[PDB]
Amino acid sequence: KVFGRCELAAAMKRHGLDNYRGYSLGNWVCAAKFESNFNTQATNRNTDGSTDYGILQINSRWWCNDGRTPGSRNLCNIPCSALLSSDITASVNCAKKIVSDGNGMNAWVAWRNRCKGTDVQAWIRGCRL
Repeated sequence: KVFGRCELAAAMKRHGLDNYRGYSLGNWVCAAKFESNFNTQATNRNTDGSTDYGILQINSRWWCNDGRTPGSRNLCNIPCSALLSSDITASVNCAKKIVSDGNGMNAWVAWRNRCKGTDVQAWIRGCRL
């Protein structure tokens, strides 16, 4: 599923991602925009043979099981395919763990490079939330 911007905002907020670990909703929406273009089915292979999945491009190196990342972990205890669903619950729950790992949203390189230090509230402006 490809979310609309405000649609994704509302879903993230309902799942309690807004202000989670101090990161306002626009941070999460902006991360999703640049990681996936709001597309839950997004997948991308990394150099190391791991793959990133879903609206927040969660990496199989550490966080989910895809059956083909030898030596990886599965810290969210989920198949990576759960992260591609139209329902973002699994992605949100796993993102909460990732953002709590110590480096905050710097875990998402696209957040650091495209969202951090910008007017991230722009990503939720206009939305009725």
